[PDB]
Amino acid sequence: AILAARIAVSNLHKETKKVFSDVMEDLYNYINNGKHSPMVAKSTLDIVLANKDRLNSAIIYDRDFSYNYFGFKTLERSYLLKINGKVAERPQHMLMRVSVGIHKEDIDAAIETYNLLSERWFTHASPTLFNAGTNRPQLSSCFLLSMKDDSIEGIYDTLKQCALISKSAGGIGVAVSCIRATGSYIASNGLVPMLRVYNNTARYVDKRPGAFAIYLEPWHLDIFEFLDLKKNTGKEEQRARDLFFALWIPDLFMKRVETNQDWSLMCPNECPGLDEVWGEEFEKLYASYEKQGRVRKVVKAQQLWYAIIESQTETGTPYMLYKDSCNRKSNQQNLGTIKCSNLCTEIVEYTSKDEVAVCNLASLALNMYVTSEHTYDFKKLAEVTKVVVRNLNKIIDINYYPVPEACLSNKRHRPIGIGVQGLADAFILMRYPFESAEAQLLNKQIFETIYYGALEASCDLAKEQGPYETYEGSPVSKGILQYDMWNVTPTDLWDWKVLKEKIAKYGIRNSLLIAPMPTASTAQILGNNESIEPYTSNIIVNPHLLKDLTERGLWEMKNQIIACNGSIQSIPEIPDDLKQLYKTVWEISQKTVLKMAAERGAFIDQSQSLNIHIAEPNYGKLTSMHFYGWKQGLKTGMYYLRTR
Ligand SMILES: C[C@H](c1cccc2c1CCC2)[C@H](NS(=O)(=O)c1ccc(Cl)cc1C(N)=O)c1n[nH]c(=O)o1
Ligand SMILES: Cc1cn([C@H]2C[C@H](O)[C@@H](COP(=O)(O)OP(=O)(O)OP(=O)(O)O)O2)c(=O)[nH]c1=O
Ligand SMILES: [Mg+2]
Repeated sequence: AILAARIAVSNLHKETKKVFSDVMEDLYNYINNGKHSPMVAKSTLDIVLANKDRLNSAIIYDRDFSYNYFGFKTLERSYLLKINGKVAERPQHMLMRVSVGIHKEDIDAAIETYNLLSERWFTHASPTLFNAGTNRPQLSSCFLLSMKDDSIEGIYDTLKQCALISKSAGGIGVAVSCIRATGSYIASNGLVPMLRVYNNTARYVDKRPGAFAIYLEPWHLDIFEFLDLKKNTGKEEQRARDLFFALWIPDLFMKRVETNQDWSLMCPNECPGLDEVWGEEFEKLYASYEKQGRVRKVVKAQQLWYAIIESQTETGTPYMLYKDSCNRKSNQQNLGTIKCSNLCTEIVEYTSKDEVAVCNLASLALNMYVTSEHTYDFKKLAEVTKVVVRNLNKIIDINYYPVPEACLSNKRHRPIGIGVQGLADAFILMRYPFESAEAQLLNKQIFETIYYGALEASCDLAKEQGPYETYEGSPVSKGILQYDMWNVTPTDLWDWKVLKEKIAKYGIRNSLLIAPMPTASTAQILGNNESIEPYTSNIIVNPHLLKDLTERGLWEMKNQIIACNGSIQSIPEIPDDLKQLYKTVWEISQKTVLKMAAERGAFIDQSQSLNIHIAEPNYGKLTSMHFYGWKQGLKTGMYYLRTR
């Protein structure tokens, strides 16, 4: 497979022009019909030709050879622009296009970005990679919204918003608690038939079928029916299988589950405003409605708990979000109550009828900052973060917004989401088992570093461009950073005092900064394990384990690993230090996974797309897992449940 990739990359170089500007000209002048349909933007081309000598000479075509086989084949499929079904763009062409698309006339910045991207220190999000240096550059990854109104008018205005966004390659998170339930007066069919409309809309507007995550609060009267919608067994009229499901969960629910108290299901039209308040304020409003008997049904909290867990055991959903933790520990709390997260559970941004929140995303490749000394290069990590911040910050200003509420929101608050990939690789390269105390300090210190670098850059930008419009009155404005909100003290690695002085002086440019996304595609391209996830299995054979065994002349063996679905724990010849290092996710404590998410979480001002891998799950296991996560203060307690 090593040789296979070289052949493939070579073949592509043979079948492509070498000069970057020639490929940019071909792409612009592209003609179908016989209509001039440019595959790149006029502005970008005008700039590329104006700086063609420096831009064409900046590019290092040997870097195309760094891509592994499957990563390279992913690129050809989706990321390299095609003329007439044939690839015109080399990967380096695409990165420079991306680089110039973001940085425009600033050639020094564009080449700085080019070099960082082609050496794979970090990557931008797929939509950026697709559309940067193009007409209608939709570079932002996903979106969040609230139902406009509890009316056919608002419901259908929101459906159109979703259709327009989904057509322009956006994933969606949708808050739907404010919509009235089944059997309810109109001066109502309720939620399930409304969601069927959204479901068919996702199918209709792709090619990848539209990706809509539906967020419901567990007090909603339709909650039990919500939980059935993803089940592969039922009547077509009672189901919606192309949608994705999330619960937006108050502390009060979990408290009453824990104490085996009653739980009241309410109609939002009768019991308004529950999604516009959080914590104590919610608990007062909710209690007060119970005491007014504005309550459509009463169940044991534990009966709803069981149905939540039944649902997850069957489908792996719903996603578990902790509303109160999300709102309490958000720099956006000055804007009002946050009603949902997004498609991937990592983004925690404010929505209103006027505002559709946007996810501007990138990921740092944590593998790259380990030295041959087996030391982590935190300084370099922070330097690259600063660049990504400047890049994402520019993306807000150049992005083509599919609805104007997305534009108003992103410009008002300027949130970004910087993530990571290769966490499990960085541990392996430092010789630290994922669960080890050593991995645990490094986990902490990586995200401390990321958050520090991010803030510094965002502060530098605020010095230059002034603070974001809603900055005054946010927790950061009063000297409160994310770790403060968790009552955590950082390690001695970075000087926060110095940073907090700069922030107090100048402000910051971005309301939020950090959000570890799934990195499902880009991780594969770059040859790293996905996001913050443990090593999923040891089989191609894993390149670090392969290398380690080869070096010890312990490389039959590919076949025994296949025999055990990727474990090397049974195999007797492999020494115990390597076994610890290459435990698969199924041999790794999820309690420790959750603890590590919480520990990082103190330096994550958004949230994390945290999957949970339980091999043989049952009711108690999932109950323990959820309550542990919730009690740790996690914003996202679970993205997908994954099982063996
Ligand atoms: C469900 C349970 C669990 C998860 C999260 C929090 C808590 C628990 C039990 C107490 C609190 C979880 N059990 S488990 O998932 O079945 C499991 C146990 C040990 C190992 Cl090595 C692997 C696995 C696995 N991935 O499949 C767990 N992680 N750590 C632990 O002690 O139990
Ligand atoms: C008209 C109609 C509304 N609905 C739902 C959508 C909304 O959740 C809710 C309200 O729809 P509306 O369009 O607001 O109906 P309305 O204006 O008559 O009601 P009110 O004066 O009480 O506001 O009812 C249906 O499910 N089926 C229907 O045929
Ligand atoms: Mg109405």
